[PDB]
Amino acid sequence: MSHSGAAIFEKVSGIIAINEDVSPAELTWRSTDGDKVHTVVLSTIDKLQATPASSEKMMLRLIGKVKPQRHMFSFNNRTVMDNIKMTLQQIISRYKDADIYEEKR
Amino acid sequence: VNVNLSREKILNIFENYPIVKKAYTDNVPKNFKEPEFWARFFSSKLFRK
Amino acid sequence: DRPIDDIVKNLLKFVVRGFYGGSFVLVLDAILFHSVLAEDDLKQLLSINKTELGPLIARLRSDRLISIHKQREYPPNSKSVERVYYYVKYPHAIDAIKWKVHQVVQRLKDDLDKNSEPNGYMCPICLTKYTQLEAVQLLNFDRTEFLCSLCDEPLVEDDSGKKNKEKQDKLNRLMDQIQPIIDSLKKIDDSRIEENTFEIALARLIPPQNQSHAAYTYNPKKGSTMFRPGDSAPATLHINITTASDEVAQRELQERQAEEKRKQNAVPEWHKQSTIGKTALGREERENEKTLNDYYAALAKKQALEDEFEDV
Amino acid sequence: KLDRIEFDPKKGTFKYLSTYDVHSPSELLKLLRSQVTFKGISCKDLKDGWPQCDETINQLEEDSKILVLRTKKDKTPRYVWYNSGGNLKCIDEEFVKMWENVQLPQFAELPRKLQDLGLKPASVDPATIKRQKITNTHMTGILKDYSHR
Ligand SMILES: [Zn+2]
Repeated sequence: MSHSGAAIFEKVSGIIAINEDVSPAELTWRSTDGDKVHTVVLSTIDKLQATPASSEKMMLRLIGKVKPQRHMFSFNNRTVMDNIKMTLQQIISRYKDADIYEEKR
Repeated sequence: VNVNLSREKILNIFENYPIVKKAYTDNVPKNFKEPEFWARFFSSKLFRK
Repeated sequence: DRPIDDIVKNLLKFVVRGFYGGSFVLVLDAILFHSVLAEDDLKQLLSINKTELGPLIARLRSDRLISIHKQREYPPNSKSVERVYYYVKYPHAIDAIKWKVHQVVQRLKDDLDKNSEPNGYMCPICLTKYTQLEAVQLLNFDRTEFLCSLCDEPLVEDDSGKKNKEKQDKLNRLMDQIQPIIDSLKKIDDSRIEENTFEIALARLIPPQNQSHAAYTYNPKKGSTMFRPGDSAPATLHINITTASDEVAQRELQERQAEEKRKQNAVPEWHKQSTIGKTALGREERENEKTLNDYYAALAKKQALEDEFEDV
Repeated sequence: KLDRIEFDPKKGTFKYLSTYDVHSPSELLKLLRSQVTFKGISCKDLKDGWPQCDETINQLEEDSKILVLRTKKDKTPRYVWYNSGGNLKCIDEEFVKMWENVQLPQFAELPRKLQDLGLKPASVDPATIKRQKITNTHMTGILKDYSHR
């Protein structure tokens, strides 16, 4: 699926998933053993950075709007990285538009 | 891509499509706001159908 | 996961469970649950020795139920090591299973056909088999007994006379037991499967360990024309809602744009009029509303980590 | 303070907290099904806190509900896994031996033989896989290359 995949966080391998059923949508990374769990609310994310396809690294960063919070995820397959990146882009853009509307009104 | 909407057009959409009104009334105050609802509706396959 | 993927996984599981031991089932089930799996990760997962893992991997590789992929990995703070990964190449595995099933069935059928033939003869001393035709030319001058050539001893009739029913029973049993594979192969033939590669399999990887030493990545060398045997295979939507103030502002902006457009296409001032005589060019209601509202209210009352990054 | 002891405030007791709270085959099956990886659960720590475990594990092995890795010196259950497949025993040794005897032909020649026998081959021979004086300079650094439209 496009809502889950393998990812590495803080040098720990695990599974990253995107929970959209519960509002607001949140991105949750769980280690393989389950000892480590991380959850980030996408409403806080300001910008979405991604490593170029011409580099051996498959990193993807989410910077939170304000010492701004920074979340880094490393992927294993470029196809998985792209499939996750498009889905994340959609949600980030929608949340930014919602914030813009709220501020304007 | 930018799409423009107005209050009159929103009312026309609700009048012409009762399903949209049904999904709007039960969700606008509960889960997400009207802008997010409209964006999701436009991105959804329901609008295409 | 596609339904054809599920079907082929079930076929592989059944074949391994039925035609192989238990450790084979463990290894192949691990490599089916996960994508390409490193040797160390497999060893840690199954808690089996290298010597024990050896025969299993070797037999599965000979049967082509598991493929191998060796690549050089360079840890940032350790000597590089060539790590071995194990995965399943579905087309090759399916072809091997199909061929082996056909061969087994053909072998049993040929054995039945051979057993249906006459028995033959055997020599107790030299333990030599003689067909009926070959024995017919060795009988003694008395036409009483068949004599061996090397031993000059009477021959003994061969066995397998009574197995005629046993072989048929074996075939009947085997077909029933092997029924599932045939149906799975029918569905597989109906569908089309794409050949798997190390990189492709990495896309479905479930990490075995939190800090597995093996780097589950495929970084091919640049401009490497070397070819190894059997190493190749065949928007954003934004919505804007308007209000009355925005409507009046929009009409005002449209009017301004029209004015700018007409100015852009308008003729210049010098061309508009003949400039001969010019010097040559060179260097209160609010209280009224309030009382209205009060009076109407009275009326109503009365009535009631720094690196390259790309923005996206 | 230790994590291996559970406190009961109803009576004020200190009870042992087993690693895997398993006291029934149903619990064992669900616990094995809940695993997110293929790492077996050790019988050494499963046996602790369970008066009998080998009997239940063998009962499930005969029923093909779980996969059991047994010791070599003597039959004794070790790390077990969930059996995602069917029956663990469904083919006779008389046929297993024939399967072992059958030897696969050369990889490059297998598809041709399968096609000759009328069976659709799901592969191809790898040999067939075809691999596949600038005049003005004061404007330098200004002109973008609109080469195509
Ligand atoms: Zn003889």
